[PDB]
Parts: sequence; C-alpha cells; structure tokens
Amino acid sequence: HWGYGKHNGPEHWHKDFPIAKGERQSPVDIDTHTAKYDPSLKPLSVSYDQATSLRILNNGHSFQVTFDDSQDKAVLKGGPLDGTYRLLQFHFHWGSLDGQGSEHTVDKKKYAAELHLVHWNTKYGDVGKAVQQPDGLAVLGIFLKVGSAKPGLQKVVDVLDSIKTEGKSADFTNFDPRGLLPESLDYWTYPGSLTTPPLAECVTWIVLKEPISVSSEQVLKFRKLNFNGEGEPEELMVDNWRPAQPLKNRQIKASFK
Ligand SMILES: NCCCN(CCc1ccccc1)CC(=O)N(CCc1ccc(S(N)(=O)=O)cc1)Cc1ccc(F)cc1
Ligand SMILES: [Zn+2]
Repeated sequence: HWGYGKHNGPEHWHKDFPIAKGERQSPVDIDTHTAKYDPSLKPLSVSYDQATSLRILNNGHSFQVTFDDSQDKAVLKGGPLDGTYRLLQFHFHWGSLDGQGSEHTVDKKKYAAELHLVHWNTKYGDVGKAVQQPDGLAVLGIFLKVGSAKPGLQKVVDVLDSIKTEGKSADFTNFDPRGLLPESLDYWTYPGSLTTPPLAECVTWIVLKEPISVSSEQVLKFRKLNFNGEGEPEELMVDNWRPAQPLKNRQIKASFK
C-alpha cells in the first residue's frame, strides 16, 4: 500500500508503521558545522574484492542489486562498527529533477540521488533477526551529483530497460561495487533507521562526504523505471526518497577534521 504519492507517501507511513515518528528515524539533515570530529572513530574498512552479485530487481520502490551473503565475501568493518557486516544489496533513491532525490541532506542541500549499500551484522545470523536489533544493519550512503559519467555505473544503467516494472528481475553477475565508491572514505555517522517500511530502528548510518558524479544520461535512465507492475497505468519511478526527519536526541559524528 505504501509508496511515494500524495495519498500513500512518507507523510502517511506512520499509520501503518508508527515507529515513523520514533526517536532515531532516518534520513536526517547533516549540519556540517554541528557534526563533531570524533578522533576515536576508526577508518572504515570496505572489503568488496570477493563480492558475488546475483540479480538486479525492480521491487516497486527502487531497483536493487543483490549479493550472495551466505559467506563473509563483501564486508564492512571498522569506523563506528563493532564486528562484521555482510553486503546484502545496494539500491538508489533519486529525483524527478537534478535538484532533489537524496534522502540525507548536507546543510539542507539535496543531491540528485543517493546510493545505499546495505549490510547486516553477522553476529545475528540472518537479516531478519538483524533488523530487530539496534545495531543490526550498517548502511553506507553515497551521494550522487550530476556531471561527468561514472563508468562503474554504466553496466547497471544499461540493463534497467529489462526491469522497467515492479516484479521484474534479471541475472546480474560479476558486478563490482567498488566501481561506485568515491576516492575518500571520510564520513559522517549517526544511529538511525530504515528509510522505507518497516522503518526499523536498526541502522548505523555511515554517509560519505564525497559524492560520486554521474551523467545526466545515466540518471535519466533511472527516471524511466516504473513504480507500477506491467499492465497498470504508467507511474514513473521518480522521487522515491523520504525527507529528512527530526534529529531528536542524537549527535552526528564526523570521521574527519
Ligand atoms: N513492501 C516492501 C517490500 C520488501 N521490503 C520490506 C518488506 C516489509 C515491509 C513492511 C513491513 C515488513 C516487511 C524490503 C525488504 O524486505 N528488506 C530491505 C529492508 C531495507 C533495507 C535498507 C533500507 S535503506 N533505504 O537503506 O534504509 C530500507 C529497507 C530486507 C528485509 C528482510 C527481513 C525483514 F524482516 C525486513 C526487511
Ligand atoms: Zn535506501
């Protein structure tokens, strides 16, 4: 039932998911002047060399690339995290126009899109159990700005025509997510939530300061996707982002001065 339209969008989600008005919801505005450098934070460890991508999928609210998480292949460690987090999937949020689309904002600035690499804490054994824990998931968030093309994204863009509508999937093997990462791993971190239902308060957010650049042609292909299933009125998959939520009793820490 939930979505991103006038009658089922983020302002309605609290009726089915009352945690939507909770104490650690995401996304948030990152006020760069109030985030405090935390010298105790460790460098992030992004170890993706052995990643095994499986499928690319239109799930009716985004498109996602799924990975084999049956083994410690692609893992996130370090930074604010205790333990090992396995990469499950990545997906994006994006806008109808280049001036909106990100979920997090930086000094109220919205980027054209935001990439989420979703990882779960292996001490909980499976992702369903991890979503029930305050430290169950770690999501690495990367902003997209429109400029030069990102070569490492093109293999994604070129297959989207084959998953236009909800439910459609395709083989998507041998995709290397390292090609989506910016140079710097400087980041902000705070405790938050899933940004789509069930909005569970289970996520350590790690948001990279450095955006990646993508071309207008690449993001325009995102905007050709469909929220609807095949044979239903065509509703473009655009503006599939939740707006910034109240920070409440939280501090955003920076890994960098
Ligand atoms: N209608 C949505 C169809 C499927 N959707 C949830 C289904 C649902 C809906 C309402 C109530 C219960 C369940 C996605 C899903 O299933 N995920 C991904 C969850 C997720 C990951 C990252 C972010 S993000 N944007 O990076 O913060 C947000 C959300 C795995 C999972 C596995 C086990 C769980 F118990 C829950 C989620
Ligand atoms: Zn997301």
